[PDB]
Amino acid sequence: PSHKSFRTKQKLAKAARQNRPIPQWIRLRTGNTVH
Amino acid sequence: KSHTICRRCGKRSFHIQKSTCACCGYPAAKTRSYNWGAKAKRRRTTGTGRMSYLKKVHRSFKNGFRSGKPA
Amino acid sequence: QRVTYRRRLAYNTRSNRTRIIKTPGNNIRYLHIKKLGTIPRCGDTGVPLQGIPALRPREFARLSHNKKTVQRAYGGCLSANAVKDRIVRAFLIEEQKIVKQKLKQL
Amino acid sequence: MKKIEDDNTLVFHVHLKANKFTIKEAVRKLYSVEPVKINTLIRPNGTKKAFVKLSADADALDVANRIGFL
Amino acid sequence: PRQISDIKQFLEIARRKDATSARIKKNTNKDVKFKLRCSKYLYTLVVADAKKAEKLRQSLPPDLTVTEVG
RNA sequence: AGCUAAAUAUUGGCGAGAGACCGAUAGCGAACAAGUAGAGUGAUCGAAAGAUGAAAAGAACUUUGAAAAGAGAGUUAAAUA
RNA sequence: GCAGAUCUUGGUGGAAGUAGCAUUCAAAUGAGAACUUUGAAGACUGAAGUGGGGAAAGGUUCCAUGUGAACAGCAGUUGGACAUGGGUUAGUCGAUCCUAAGAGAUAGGGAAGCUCCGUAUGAAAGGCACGAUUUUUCGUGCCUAUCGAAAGGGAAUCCGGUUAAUAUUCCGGAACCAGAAGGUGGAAUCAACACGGCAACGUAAAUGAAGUUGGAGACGUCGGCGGGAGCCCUGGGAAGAGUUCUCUUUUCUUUUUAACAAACCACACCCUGAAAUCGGUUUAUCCGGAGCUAGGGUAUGGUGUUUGGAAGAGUUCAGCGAUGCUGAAUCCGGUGCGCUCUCGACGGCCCUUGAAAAUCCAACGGAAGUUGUUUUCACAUCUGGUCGUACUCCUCCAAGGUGCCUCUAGUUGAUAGAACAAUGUAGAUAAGGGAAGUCGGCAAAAUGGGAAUUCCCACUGUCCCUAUCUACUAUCUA
RNA sequence: CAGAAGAAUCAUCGAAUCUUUGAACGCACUGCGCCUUUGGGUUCUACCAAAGGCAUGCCUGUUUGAGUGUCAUU
Ligand SMILES: [Zn+2]
Repeated sequence: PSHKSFRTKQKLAKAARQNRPIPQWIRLRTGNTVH
Repeated sequence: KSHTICRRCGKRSFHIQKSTCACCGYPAAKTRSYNWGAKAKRRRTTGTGRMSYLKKVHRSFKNGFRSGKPA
Repeated sequence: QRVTYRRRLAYNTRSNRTRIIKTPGNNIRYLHIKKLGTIPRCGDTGVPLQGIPALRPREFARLSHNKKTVQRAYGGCLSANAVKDRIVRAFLIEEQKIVKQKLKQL
Repeated sequence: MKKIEDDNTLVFHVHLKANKFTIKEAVRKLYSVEPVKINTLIRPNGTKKAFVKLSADADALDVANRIGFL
Repeated sequence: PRQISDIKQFLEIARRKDATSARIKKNTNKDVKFKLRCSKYLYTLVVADAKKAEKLRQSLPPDLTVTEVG
């Protein structure tokens, strides 16, 4: 909805930003994983 | 929606109408737990989070919880 | 043209009261008008009093004293007839008591 | 940038607990400029944004150049 | 907005330190609308006599900022 | 009315050392993002998934193709890595 | 030590490329165009939209740019996909405050116990003033939780412009509300807290403690009448675009004034009055010695008039030269059981005689009080936090004409192409007969009818006896 | 990778920091209060900010009370 608590805005933003491509240089430092 | 986010355990198991969490029993002082729920216990017991303070205590024990500064 | 409500308070109710106006830009607009004021009513009889503007409760503070009361005993609380009825009844009761006390003392 | 060069307003990323009064004090004490208006919003990512409108006595471009983000 | 018909009063309001600017409007009916901007109200004076408008114009204190047709 | 060390218990806690044990469908559900992804309104449920090479030296360059790729070429002991 | 356990897990077959899943032209872009974009044509929803908004709900899904891996019962230059960035601005709009039915902690009491009952209950259930300071150790007097409504109650904002995406929020202009202090000016008093009018009551002001009340908030439903606004209808005026051999003063389209601030503009009551020979009067007979008609007043102003705001804005035409500049017009009507919304005055039905609180006001009461005192009068000065706001969709807005048609607006998508045999479905027409069909007038046509399930009359592809047409299906192709 | 030059993504670890919550504690669950002190400002009886406080039961002591509870006071 619209009348959303501010914690929800942080909660929604973090959940969405988890779906983000893992950087190329990240792989170059041995190993980094998903999920 | 019949459940919302629980303030204590952060799971979407807080029943709005009963005003009680189905997971941890919030707002009861004690956490909901059951011996028939062995897998449920291991999902939320000590070690599933940070244990930031317990790691400090375990590290401090060897020296006898000493205080002060080195010479 | 079909016009939408300015607010987002769906399910228009008693509070949602609007007026259609034409703007200098040639647009039909909803203008929400607050409910009309209520004139004070007499305590004894209940008819609205005479000489008091019919405005809102919060608004009444802005008015001066003379604009909220009438220059008479119980002015702004009782009607003129109610005041007249109150005065004559009080005097007749007092006289009925004075003669009753006179009869008992003799 | 459009707001800065048009309406003499600077746009800041501010603290989450900052209110219009504290943003005014912080801007006044960090850039020696007097705001005449502050309007804020919360971005969908959980960050607060403040539109600080400056006095006509000051130029928002000058402050922006001084800050260095111009 | 307040419509003032008393010219002297318009002078006194102009002499008041609250008044900031005044505007002169030339209407098609040859009326001059003296719109004086104050804190709360915009005081307008419509004068039908043309020479009255000019004799009004420099009787305005020089410190006040008069403006041409808006 | 009351206290009391030791010999005793200990699937947890902080550590340690072992094994005629299992060897990736086994051994813990989980050797790896494992109570993770995912499912359910909820209590709960719950996986699959280890191996280039000594070294990334992970294929410059040319060509074809819109591109993905292909072909010559190159690296390597080996690209039947 | 496996061939099997409708074995377990993984892998892979035949079935099988099988079952299957209203647009046309030119142009642009592209490696590529049945599906993208633009223009033309043809159509579809037809104000009850495929329209435009919100609630709940989703959470970035809005916008721009790029890509065409996975999605796409097809594909794409494409998706609500992927990647990269951007986007939600409020003193006045909501929440925030109040209460509702109820819930609920506390007091207490149960219960082995997780806990249960209980909500002013046998609770010490919390205040206010007074005073030369009272044996410098305080006396006297008075009165006596919380949660639960983004639809109920409630202080206050409008217009124009602006974005790729946000607006009652931003920009320009114009207001308003609430609180806060002093100041300036005005008003009242050693006749202590203003005068006037028969009156209703009026006004720039015109102190009011304790204590005691009253009002607003604040209250069902239905019908008719009246008022206003917007919309619809329409006469001219103007502007442009038509149509026009001729006819056609003609055809089509447009013609705006916000919040707010000023002065003025009509139902209750008062005064004179005493009434039936009954008067006044509704669309609907209602009231009148509990004082009619009539005359003069008082208040309530629903509204209307004139402005201000305000033409400087907006729109439409002409031009002239960053998008500027210059012209004009933006007018006068008439209206109606019209529709939408609101207000006033009645009349019923009620019976179920029709929430609460916050909040604001007034009254009675009379404490106190030349220098002062008061002033709810006018003006200036200052401030207004926190959160929501993008986008998607139970409920809102809803044109005209005669179930259809059209304007505004929105689509042209749903995998396509080619053929049209047999089949199936659907819809029709059919010579002569007319229920002979079948257990039977089932379905059609008749209009179905008449008389007691039957009979009579009418009717028809039910039947003799089938035949023809159409679309779809079916078929093949990508 | 860039960049830096008692280094360190080092070890140990006795000093600290330690957001919002949670037994979770001013009251509620976007918020709403009260008390104390201090400070700011281009504006100072206003507004704002900061810091430190305000849960419940029980114990020991302290202070202030109440009682037609038990008494004493020539
Ligand atoms: Zn919980």
